[PDB]
Order: sequence, then structure tokens, then C-alpha cells
Amino acid sequence: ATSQVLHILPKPSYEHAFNSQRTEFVTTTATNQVELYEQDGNGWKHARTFSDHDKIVTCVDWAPKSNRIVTCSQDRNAYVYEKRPDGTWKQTLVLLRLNRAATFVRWSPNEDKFAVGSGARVISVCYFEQENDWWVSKHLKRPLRSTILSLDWHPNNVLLAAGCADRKAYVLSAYVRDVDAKPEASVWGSRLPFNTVCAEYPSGGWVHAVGFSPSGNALAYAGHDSSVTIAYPSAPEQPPRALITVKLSQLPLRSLLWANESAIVAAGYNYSPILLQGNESGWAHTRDLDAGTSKTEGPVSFTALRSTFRNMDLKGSSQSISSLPTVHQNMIATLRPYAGTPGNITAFTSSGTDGRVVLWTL
Amino acid sequence: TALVCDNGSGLVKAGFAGDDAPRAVFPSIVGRPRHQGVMVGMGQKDSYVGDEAQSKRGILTLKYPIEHGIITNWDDMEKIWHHTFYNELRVAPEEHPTLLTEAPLNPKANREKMTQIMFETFNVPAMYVAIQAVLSLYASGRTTGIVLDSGDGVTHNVPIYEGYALPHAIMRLDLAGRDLTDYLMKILTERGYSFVTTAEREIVRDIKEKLCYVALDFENEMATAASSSSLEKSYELPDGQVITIGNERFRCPETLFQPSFIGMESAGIHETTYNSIMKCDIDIRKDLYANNVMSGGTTMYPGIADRMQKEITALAPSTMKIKIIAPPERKYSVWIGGSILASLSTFQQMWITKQEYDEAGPSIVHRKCF
Amino acid sequence: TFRTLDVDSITEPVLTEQDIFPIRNETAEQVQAAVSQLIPQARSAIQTGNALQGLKTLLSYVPYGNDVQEVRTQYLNAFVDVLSNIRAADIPAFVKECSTEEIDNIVNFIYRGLANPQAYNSSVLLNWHEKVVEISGIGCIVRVLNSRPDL
Amino acid sequence: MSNTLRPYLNAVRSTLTASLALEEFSSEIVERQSQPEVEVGRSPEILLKPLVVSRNEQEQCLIESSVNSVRFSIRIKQVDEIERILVRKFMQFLMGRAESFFILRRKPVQGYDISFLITNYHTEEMLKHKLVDFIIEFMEEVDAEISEMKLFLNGRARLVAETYLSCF
Amino acid sequence: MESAPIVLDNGTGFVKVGYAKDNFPRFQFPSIVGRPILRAEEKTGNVQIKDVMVGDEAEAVRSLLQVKYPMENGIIRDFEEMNQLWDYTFFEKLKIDPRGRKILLTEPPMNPVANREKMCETMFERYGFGGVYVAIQAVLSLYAQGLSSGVVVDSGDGVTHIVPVYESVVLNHLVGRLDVAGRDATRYLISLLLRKGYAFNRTADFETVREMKEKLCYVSYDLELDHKLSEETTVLMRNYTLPDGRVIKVGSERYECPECLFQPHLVGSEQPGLSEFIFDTIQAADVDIRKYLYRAIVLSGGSSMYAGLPSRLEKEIKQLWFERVLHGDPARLPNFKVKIEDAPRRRHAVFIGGAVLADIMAQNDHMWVSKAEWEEYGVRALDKLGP
Amino acid sequence: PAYHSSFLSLTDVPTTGNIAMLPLKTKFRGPAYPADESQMDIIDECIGLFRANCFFRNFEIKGPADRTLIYGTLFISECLGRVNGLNYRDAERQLNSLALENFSIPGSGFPLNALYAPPLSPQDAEIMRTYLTQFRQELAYRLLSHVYATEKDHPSKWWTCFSKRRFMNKAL
Ligand SMILES: Nc1ncnc2c1ncn2[C@@H]1O[C@H](COP(=O)(O)OP(=O)(O)OP(=O)(O)O)[C@@H](O)[C@H]1O
Ligand SMILES: Nc1ncnc2c1ncn2[C@@H]1O[C@H](COP(=O)(O)OP(=O)(O)O)[C@@H](O)[C@H]1O
Ligand SMILES: [Mg+2]
Ligand SMILES: [Mg+2]
Repeated sequence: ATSQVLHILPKPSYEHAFNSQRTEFVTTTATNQVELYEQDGNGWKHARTFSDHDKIVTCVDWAPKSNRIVTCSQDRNAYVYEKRPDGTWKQTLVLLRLNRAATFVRWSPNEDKFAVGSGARVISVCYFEQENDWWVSKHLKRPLRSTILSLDWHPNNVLLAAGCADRKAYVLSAYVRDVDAKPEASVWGSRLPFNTVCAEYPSGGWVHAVGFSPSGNALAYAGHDSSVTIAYPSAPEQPPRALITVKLSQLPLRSLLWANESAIVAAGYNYSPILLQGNESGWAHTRDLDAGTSKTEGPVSFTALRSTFRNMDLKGSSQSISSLPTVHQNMIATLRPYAGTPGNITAFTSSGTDGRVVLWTL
Repeated sequence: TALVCDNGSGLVKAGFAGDDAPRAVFPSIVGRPRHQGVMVGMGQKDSYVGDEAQSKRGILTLKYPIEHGIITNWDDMEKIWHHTFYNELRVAPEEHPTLLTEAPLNPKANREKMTQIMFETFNVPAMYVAIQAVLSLYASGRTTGIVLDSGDGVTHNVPIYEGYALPHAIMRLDLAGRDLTDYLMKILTERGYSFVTTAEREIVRDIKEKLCYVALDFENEMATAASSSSLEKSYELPDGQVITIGNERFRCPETLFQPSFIGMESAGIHETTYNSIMKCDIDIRKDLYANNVMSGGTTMYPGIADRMQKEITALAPSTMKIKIIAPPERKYSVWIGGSILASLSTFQQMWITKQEYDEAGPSIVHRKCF
Repeated sequence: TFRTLDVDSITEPVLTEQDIFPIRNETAEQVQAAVSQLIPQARSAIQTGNALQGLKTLLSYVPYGNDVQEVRTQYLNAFVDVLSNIRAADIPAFVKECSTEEIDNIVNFIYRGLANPQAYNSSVLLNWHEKVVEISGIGCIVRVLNSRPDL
Repeated sequence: MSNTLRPYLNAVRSTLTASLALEEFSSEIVERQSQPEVEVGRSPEILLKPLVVSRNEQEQCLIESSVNSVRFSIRIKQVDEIERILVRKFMQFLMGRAESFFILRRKPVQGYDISFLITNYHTEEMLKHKLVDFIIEFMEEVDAEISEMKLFLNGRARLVAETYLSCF
Repeated sequence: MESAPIVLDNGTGFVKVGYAKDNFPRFQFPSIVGRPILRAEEKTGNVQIKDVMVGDEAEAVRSLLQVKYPMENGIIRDFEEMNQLWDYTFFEKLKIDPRGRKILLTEPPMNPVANREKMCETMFERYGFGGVYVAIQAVLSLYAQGLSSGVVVDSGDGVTHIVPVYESVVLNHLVGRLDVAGRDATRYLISLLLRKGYAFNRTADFETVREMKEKLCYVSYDLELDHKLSEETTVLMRNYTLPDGRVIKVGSERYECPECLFQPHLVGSEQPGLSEFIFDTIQAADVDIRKYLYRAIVLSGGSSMYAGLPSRLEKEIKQLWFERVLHGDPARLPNFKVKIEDAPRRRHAVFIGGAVLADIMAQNDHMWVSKAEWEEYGVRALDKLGP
Repeated sequence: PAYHSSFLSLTDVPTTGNIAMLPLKTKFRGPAYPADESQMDIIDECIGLFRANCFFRNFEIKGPADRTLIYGTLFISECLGRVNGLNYRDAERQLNSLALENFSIPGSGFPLNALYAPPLSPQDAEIMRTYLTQFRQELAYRLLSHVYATEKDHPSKWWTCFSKRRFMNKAL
């Protein structure tokens, strides 16, 4: 797998999103700001900040077809950003009605609603009313017992998966009338009203990541125990066909993405994207996409003269501290499609706590 | 940040700690008019400094306040330091610590008046006086070596082993580029050309800086020039008349290797370097020979590093590798190494501070800057 | 004064460990009998000089619960005694043939051993820790951090 | 120093490096605030089980761990009363500098000689492999540091004895 | 733009201004006036300073100004500087001719009468407004909630004030001032940082520690826990860079600064803090309405924005009912319901509610005090504006 | 605090940019209105306040009279820089040459171009120059009567010590 480092951000990057044309990306720095980056030849340039949040921004997402950015923060708010004709962005506060921080945000596949995970034991499913010119929030709350660490939407607009700090992965209906048309019958159910519970799958550690299969017929999720579990449902009120856990030898995956119906890429505290492959008969960790998993006299500049004396003075010796062998130098926080049709992701991007934004080609 | 001011005998070199090179570099000169100032107004001044003196020089007596590394005129040295801070760097000196420099074996009073003027005239928050050859070793990326530094007024050798200086083995020689300029005036007079004034001394300094070089074997070069046109070449004066010179191009620099050409009874710069290595303890000599570091503008001659290596190889035993380190930036190595030092975090504790000077007087420099 | 009165402990009851970890589907006397069948096999395997099979049999079941400290400490006494009687050259060949769940149980019980040096020899437990982590990787410790508190 | 300490410091290194999978996490009990959860303990689902690594009854680590924070606490060799005084005072100078060693606590947890708190922010803003290298290099050297201090104390007791007894 | 009534929250720390039906301030800026100064400080030709400079023009340039505040504790201290704010507000912020306009003004509930009188006089006799209404600031914060009952507590820069409302009746005998707010917390941060050897005595530096407080301070939920994180740990330590470029270190002062709202004795006041001031107010209401006041404790104003303040306030009222009503018996504590209302927009709830009320009375021309009524009755024209 | 101009209490005073062209006692040619010879004017005030005012590091300007007192205060610091070691006669000719030579007005290298207004028209610039040249010639001539009060061939050290006391850290 080829990798290219697109940019190095000055501060940590728990989330990023590209637009549909991959011509700009938005990223959450560790502050209350969000950074918008545009192309600059083969490089990238900081086009503008957003700074409407009061406390640390936790997550950000960019809607492909409708070209809107949604942002979430420890200030308990969300803002939706929409493009004006003159090229500036219109902010819009969304009243999430959360008692604690917003922790994670995702746009729905039809982009008519988004969901915000929280530390408040609830998920704010947010949709727009043209009759009021308001974004309004519905709380999913019945089975959720702790911080929601991650969200994913089923390819049908109704079902929401959630990874939770109570060591469970939930599948919940986020069906909203006068936004959704009725969902088709599925392996998760057919009688599917708001906050109906399709699964409460267990984990060995906090569920950092969740992801539906490209067909929607299975859920992968990743735990803080350094495992990926893949769940194949049977029917409502019935146990799964298979509930396959693969246990990794590395530090935990924080993020997770189906490459196709039979393969998953995952990454996290191991600093490296891994590939898992399988089906309802069994799953295995099959490759590491970073070759760095294998642990792989002339004139001298003023900045080398000065830094070797600063290293002798501040540290033990002149010798510079070496890079980690992986491309990411710190945990890789998010893992997102970049190229190929849905069901056949050909390339994906990652961003990390080291501020690298990196493109990976399978 | 802190200022680094390498106020040398011939050029002031100044700038900020952590900068790649000095951003102020100008003649260490004050000029004063020697003629009848007849036109009223005309933008005239009582005196001129640096490049302003060097460009007006046809009507000025020029004088350096510093000779042989010692300040001889403090009123003109304050005029030069004022020009560094207010005209050339454009800073408040009361906002910035200043790293100053001097040659070893200077008068004690030079360090004292230099600290006094910095704290009492320029109102500086903190200052330090570094030995110029110790600064030049940081600019080499080295913590052991012998530094041969030669400026405008002084040549000195300082041996350092693993960050320890050997102060008994330090050599000074009051012969450098100004003595070579005076000798070039004395020998240009033999080919037909008289340079006499303090302004004409700057023309022959400019001849020295681009015509002169060091011969690898002086008696062969002297015989080659005595028997061919091939060593001869020319220079154009401000007046547009042309000067041609031959053996004067290598006879001038040879005074560093043969000080008897200017009547001095001293070893040349090669043998003074060897005598400094031989004053050091026997185990350190091998690493000093492998680390002869050249510095200052009087080391900028073509062929001087090849000559210095040839001459030291004849003095040392043949059983070991003599290496001469002559960087192309060695014109500024004292300033470069001052900008390294002034940017280190332990050095931030080594400054003489304003409060500490006010409590102790100018003698504080002798018990803090070594 | 009011500032020090704990209202949160009665107005908002926090999650218990059994809300995070599923309840044990066996009674205290049922697990105590199951371990009391295994400890004699583990002791007997030392006397025949087959301490490797002593661990492989002892490791086939593990007690857990805050109601079973007496039989958990008896199982830990047998576990440290078995690990102390395996030869240090056999460890690499045994660890590579353990399942991920047997490895998870070994690295969990060497951690219970390392918590009590006045009872247990740390020198052999640290030798086992080096070899189990070298062969099976860091993720086996990550599974112990994430593991149940009443193991 | 690490021939006798090698098995122990390998177990400490491996489990401290497993434990530092830290993350940004805001409080579930207080709004618009984040806290190091290992240090407050008010929400138990985001605490990981506390692990003890030990060489000896006297030479021990406690590793306490959470979604956004690790607390690491150590008992160090003190085989005589001179070492009990010398260790206690050396740890007090070292914890008195804790703002400049950003991962130190200002106080040890009870029954431990020194303690460290590594938070999410330290794993974001510092090289976390160099944080665990500093912890293990501290554990490798502190016994040699303290033994050298009791040599300096012996050497001074000789200085005052010889100075006193030579002026009769 | 529009012929609508103008609404002006002329607050002690910030002016906020706009019109009826505005969902947010049209402009908001510091209620400050600046005079030219030189101060052994940086100077450049890239700016020009006029003999009076105010609001955003002063705050962006304050290194060059003697900064003064026309207001303190919710009252105008200097009307000559307040005239310069109002000139700026109308003529070069809104860019409006006031002649014959109707304006909604705001003030806290227990001011001197001379404040409202000379403020209404100024609207009629400098600006020539055709009518005025002056509203109690905390009843506007209830209009922003769309709400008719609850106890509304507004904490700004100058004063913290409380107004119980039940079924749209305002309980005027229960309204009160806690004379601690955002300026007392900022003066306390200067005092706490002075124990750390920092200095902020220049009139321009008060806005620097205001921005530092507003960025780094938070309300401790549990004092012995924040004291433990403060005394046993370095985790509370934070760096702040001043507009000078100087860096300062701040630690316990982050929770110790806003604690003067909950413990006023820290700033020398003998009054009870927020929770006990709100509890003593609700517990003085009649038995039939106490539940409705506890089920809607509405926070308002910028000094309600400290991180954890709603959490601490709710806890500390449950904890104070447990001491003073239940006498330490746990058995009934779950039955006590309190709800702090803590909206995102609440720094501006007075403006946002003024923009609602100014629309409700825009067509009712008799509701405003008129210029023609002011010029025949004088100050007795203001007797229209409630009891 | 520092000492402000008593002439800030004057009203309807002539002005250029935002300098006040205050009544001036002088024998030099220029636009300034003749003051009373019997009373203090801005130059008796400016020299009388200077050696107190040059120690303060904070000053709030009440109007155009203080902008005039400040320009004078900065020019006394220039004069005490120019005067050192001279005879009284050499000092009169040197400080008149200083007063007369081409200087920056506000609105042009002027050190306080943020606190002073540019000239209000192309003609206001000429009346501002012709006032400031007359003012600073008189200010130079008047200062010399104080620094050479007790002796005539050397400037009084009790005035030369303010030569580095840079008012508010500003200079012309
Ligand atoms: N996030 C915040 N954290 C802490 N303090 C804040 C915050 N936001 C605003 N403040 C403070 O609130 C005060 C300004 O609030 P506000 O605008 O409501 O006051 P005001 O209306 O002008 O004053 P008043 O109502 O007393 O007349 C300032 O002290 C400001 O620093
Ligand atoms: N290219 C050169 N060739 C020969 N001499 C040079 C050259 N460049 C500079 N110099 C001489 O070096 C002297 C200035 O060197 P410098 O190191 O700046 O001395 P200093 O520090 O003492 O002022 C002058 O005599 C100058 O003519
Ligand atoms: Mg020199
Ligand atoms: Mg207010």
C-alpha cells in the first residue's frame, strides 16, 4: 500500500473531513478553532479558521452532495456551516440540548440529518425544519449508559450504530418522520421507529469505533482491548449468525473503515493502518499497510551547529531523537474514504495526534 | 533574543542570537572632516561612522577607536556602539542582552570600561564578554581543537580540549590585517605608487582583500614572479588610474609566516600554532593537530590553509594527520559562534545582569566572564 | 456548612462493575468445587515432572468474583507454584502453542502474582512476563488493563 | 543500571507503554470541563484495572490507568535509615520541580515514594516513547544516585573528623 | 434598514445594540471610553488617535489609550463619557438618526432613581427619541426563554441580580442584588496573580485579564477535589500569552477566581454567594410557588458562562436544601427537583428578550414614555414604567 | 502624576493640525501672537516643567496646549543633546542652527504621528512650519539663559544630566 503525507498541521488532529472533490479539507485542531485547508499546487494552504465554539472542538464532518460542515465541541454545541455565493461560510448554532460535551458527529447518507454523540448518556439526532428555519434535535437515550465515543450511519438513512464507553456497541433506529421515507425491511428489522434497539453487542474494552458493511448487512466495531469484532445479525429478537472477534497483538484501534464487503482497514494507538479480511465463516488480520511495522561526511548548516549545542545543553548529547518507523508519530485518530465507489474503497485518508494528514492507496 | 556584537578591530559585526549570519557589518571607523566647510547647511555633520565614513573618506581623517584588540578611544567607541544599536540594528539596547567579545590577554580595564559603558551609557539589561576563539569553536561544531583567529589588529591561538581551555598555552600576536595593510603600503611604494593618508589606507586594504594570496613555497613563487609576467595583475583606483602588482601579492601575506618583514621578533602564525599545541599536555596534542580551526578575515587569503597545513606538517612528527579546518564562512565564525552561545539555555544563567552590576560595579566581569 | 455534604452519591447512583461486566453464571460453591477438582491435578503434575501439562490443565478454567477470594488465592498459589516449576527453556515453545485466551489468562495471573511479593516469587513471574510479551506482543497486556476487576 | 533491574524494568516499560493509550475525554459529572479521570475516580467505566509490577516487597510500581490519564507510583529501595532519609528528601526536591518535569505529581500517593501523572495532553504535546524512557531511566539510575549521596555524606563526616581532630 | 424600535442593552461591561425582532445583537462592544496617552510603550504611524475614542475603536487600540468605563455596578458613574458611548452607538455603529425613533433601554432592579431619570432625559434631550421604555434586565432574560415563570438570575460585569417571576407576575419584594459580578472576579484575578508576582495596574491591562479570565477560569464543582488537583498535581497549570508577547503561568487561580461568586468573602463582601442568594430568595417565596421557581432557575449574563457554573449551582442548591430543609436526612432528597436553565445564548438573553419585548409593544404607541409626555410631566412621565 | 500646561485652561486659541499656536513672548519673526512680557507663557512653562516632566513614564494629553508643551519638551531634550561642552555663544549659534534646520512636522519621520493630526490643508502645513520654527528658535534661546545662568563658558551640569532623560521614551 502506497502512502503520501498531504500536510503536517501545527497541532493535534482528532478529526478531518475532505469535501466531495477532495480540493479542500476541514480539521479540528485541539483548540476551540477549526482549520479549513485548500490545495496550493501539490501542497496545502490554511484558507480560514472557524472559531464560533467556546471550548475544545471534538469532531467535525463535511456533507458531500450539499457542501455543509458540521462541528461539535466540549462547549455542548454544534454549528452547521453553509457556503455563501461570495465564498464565505455562514455559521448556524444548533441547539443540541446536551447536558455535557458533544464528542462525535456524523452526517447521514442522504445529508438531511446528522447525529451527535455525547458524554450526557444520549445522542442528539439533528434535522432541519423549513417551517421554522431551525435545526432541531431528538435524543436517542433508552439503552445508552455512558459517553458515546463514535457513530456510524447504515447505508439506508435510518439506522445509527454507536460505540460506547460502557463496553457496548449499539444499533439504534434514528428514523425521523417528515425527513425519512419508510425504511425497507432489513436483517436489523422492519418495524423500525425512533430509538428502537436492533442490537446491544458486547466488547472487551470501550468501543472506540463502529462501522456498517457497505451493504449494511453486518457491523464491525473496535474495542480498547485491541480487538475488532464483526457482527452478522439474523433477525429482530434473534441472536447473530456469527459474532467474530479478531484479537490484535498491537495497541488498540481507534478508527475503522470497510474497504469492501470482505475487508476492513483499522488504525489507532498502533500508529499504523492494518488490513483485516474475512466473512461470516471467519476474519483475520491479513496485512499492515505501513511498511514501518517492520521497524525500517559533508558541509553542515548553522541550524545543525546550533541545534547540536542546544541538544548537548538541554538533553544528554548532540544526537537527535529518532522518528518512529511508522509514518504517523502518534496515535491515528480518524480513518476516512478518499477514492473509489462505495463498496470498493481504493484509497483512504487518516489524521493523527501528530498533526499529519496522510493518504493511503490499497 | 539577545544582540551579538563582535566589535573587532577593523569591522564591527553585529546581529541577533540564532541568526545565520551578522545583519550589521561595517568598518570600525569614525571619520572627521579635514577641510574648510564653506557651504552653509548641506547636510554636514561633526563626525561620520562606518559605511558613512568609508563613503565620504576623501574629505575625512579616518581613525579606528580600537587597535591591537584594545579600545584606545572610548568616546569614538561609544559613537560606534550607538551606530550599531540605533542606526545599523535599529533596536533599543535597554530591551536586549548583549554578548560582546574580546581577544585573550587584553588589559583588565578594557573589559571593565566595556561592561561599564554597556550598563551605564546603553542601559543594557544584561551582558557578557566572550573570548573570540572560544566562540569560533562553537561555529566549527567542535568541542576540542586549537583555534587560530586573526582579525584586523590581533592574531591569537587558543587550544581547547573537551570544553576545557588550557590558558597557559594561549598565544597572542599583535600582528594581523592592519599590519599587512601598512606593509602593503610600504612595498607598493617600491613599484611606483604612494598611499599615505588614512583614506588611501582603505584603498590598499581593498587591494589586499582581492589581489593578495599565500604562496605554498615562498622562494619558488618569488623566483617565478622574478622571471615571468604570469603572477602580475592589476587594480583600478577611485581616480580611474590603474595599479599593476606582482610579488607584492604574496610578499604581503608572507609577513604572517615571516614577521621579520615588518621588523617583529616572533614566530609566524604556523609556528605560534605549533608552540601552543606543544604547551598542551601530551595526550591532547593528537586531537589538537587534527582540529586546527582558522578564523577571522586575515585567514581569508587564497592558499593560506594549504600553506598552514604544509608548515605544521614539517613541525609535527610525520606519524599523525594534521588537518586545517578553514570554512568558507570563517570570515564570521566568532560572530556565528556568539549567536550559537547566546541562544543556549544554560548561557541564560551566565549573563551579568543589570541588578548584579548595580550591586558590584564593573569588576563583576572579571569574576563572571571567566 | 453545606459544601461538604455528598448529594451526588444518593441523587445520581453511578454505574456498578456488574453494569460493565456480565454476572458470573455459576454459584460460589459450584466454582469452589470446580477449582478444588483442578488444584490436585496441578499439584500432581509437579510430582511427575510434567509442570507444563500442570499449567495447561490448571489454565482450562479460572475463578472470578468478589465472593471467592479464598479460592482465587488458592488458585493463585497453585499458578505461581506451577510457573516456578516449569524450566525456563520450555517457556518459548509453550507460549507459542497457547491460544489468545490462555495467554490472556497467563498474563492476568502473573499480574495477580506480581501484586503480592511476600507470598509469591517475582523473579520467575518477571521471566514469564518477558517471554509472554516478547512472543505474543503488547496487546496481551492491553487485554489485562481492559480485563474484569474480579479476576 | 540494568542487569539486576532488567526483568523488572522490562515489565514496567511494557505495561507503562500499553497503559499510555490516552485520549481527550471531558467530564460526565461536570459540564464544559475535563479532568484526569484516574485522579478523580467519580465514573468507574473509564478506569482500567490497577496493575502492580514488583521486583521485591520493597521495590514496586502501581500503574493506575484511565481513558485520558495514567498515574504511575513507585516504591524504591531503602535498605537502611540513611537511605530512608536520603530517598524521601531527594523525591521532595524532584516533586518540588514538578511544573518543569510536566508528568510529575507534587505529592506521592500514600505508601509510595514518588508518583507521576501522564495525561492526554502530555501524550499529545510530548514524545510518549521518551516519557516512558524518562520513567525507566529514572528507575535505572535512582539507586546509584542515592548510594552516591551516602558516599558524599561519608566523605563529609571524614572532612569534619580530620579537620577537628588535627587542631589539637 | 428598518423603521423598528431600537433595543439597547447599555450594560456595565458591554453595550449590545440592534432592533425589535433581532435574534442576536446587531453590534456588541466594550462600554469603554479612551483618551490619548503616551506610556513608555510602542508607537507607529500606522494608526491615528482622536481626542475621544470609544467601544471597538478603543478596545482594538487600548495600548495607546487611557481606558475609562462610564458605568460601574449597573449605574452610570460619568454621563459625559456615557454621552460619548451613545453618540458612537447611534451615529457610527448603527449609523441612524434618532429623531422621533422609539428606544428600549435596560437596567438592574435596585438602581438609584437618578440613573433612570438622567438616562431618559438624555434620550429625549441629546438624541430626541420620540419615546422610551426602560426594562428590568432579568425580566428580559425570561422573555428570551419564551417563559412566564421561574427565578431568573443575571450576572454581568457590574452586578448579579435575581428576579423571581410566577405566572407572569414579577415578585418585586423578593428581587435582590449580589454586588459581586464579572468585574469583581477580574479584580480578584489581578489580586491572585499579584501573589504570583505579576502586575496589571495599567488601565489597558484590565481588558487583558478579562480575556484571560474569560479563556482560562472555571467553577470548581468540588472544592476539595480542585484543591487536590491544585496542591498534589500540576494538571491545572496553564500558560497565557499577553498582547505584549509576555507569558504568564496560572493554576489554582482558574478555579479560585470565579469562586468569589459562590464565596463573596474572598472579595471582602459579607453577602451570601450565588447558590445561597438564590436559595434564600426562592425559600422566601410563598409555599404554593417555590416548586415552580426551583424547576426553572434561569441563568443569564456573561458572568454565568464559567465552565461548570450550572453544575456547581444545581449541586449546591440540592446540598443547601439537604442541610436547611431536610436537616441531613437522605430519605427525601431524591424527591427535591431543581433545574438550572443554562442556554447557549444566555450571555445575550437580556438583549434577545429586549428584542422580543420591543416587538410586542412596537404597535402599542401608548406603552412607551413619549417626548411630548416627558416635556410636560418631566421625570413624573417615567411613573408609567412599573412600581 | 506629571505636570500639564496651565494654558490648557485657555479657550478659542489659534490652532494648526492639533498644535495650539499659543501667545508667545519672542523677538524672532513668525506667526505667533505677542504674549504679555510680565506673565509666564508656554516657553516659561515648558522649560520650568521639563526637568520634572522628563522623569515621568506616563502622560495623558488634555488638548492642543499639551501637544504643544510635548513638542517643546522633546525639543528641550534635543537642545540638551546639542549643547554639551560649548561656550554660551557657540551654543546660541549651534541651537539656532538646530532650530532652523529642516525638521519633520506631524503628518510627515515624525515620532508621534499617531497622537498628532496631519495639517488640515496644503496651506495649514506652511502655518504649522512657520509657527514651529519660531517657537523652537525662542525655546532654544530661552533655555540657554538657564543652562548658562551661573557661568558662561561651560553648560551647567545641573541641566546637562537631562540630556539622556528621553521624555516618555520618545525623541524628535
Ligand atoms: N466565558 C466567560 N467566562 C467567564 N466570564 C465571562 C465569560 N463570557 C463573558 N464573561 C464576563 O462577563 C462580563 C460581561 O457580561 P455581560 O455582557 O452580561 O455584562 P454586562 O451586561 O455588560 O454587565 P451588567 O449586566 O452588570 O451591567 C465580563 O466580566 C466578561 O469577562
Ligand atoms: N578576502 C580577504 N583577503 C584578505 N584579507 C581579508 C579578506 N577579507 C577580510 N580581510 C582582512 O581581515 C581584516 C578584517 O577581519 P575581521 O575578522 O573582521 O577583523 P576584526 O574582527 O578584528 O575586525 C581586515 O584587515 C581585512 O582587510
Ligand atoms: Mg577581530
Ligand atoms: Mg447585563
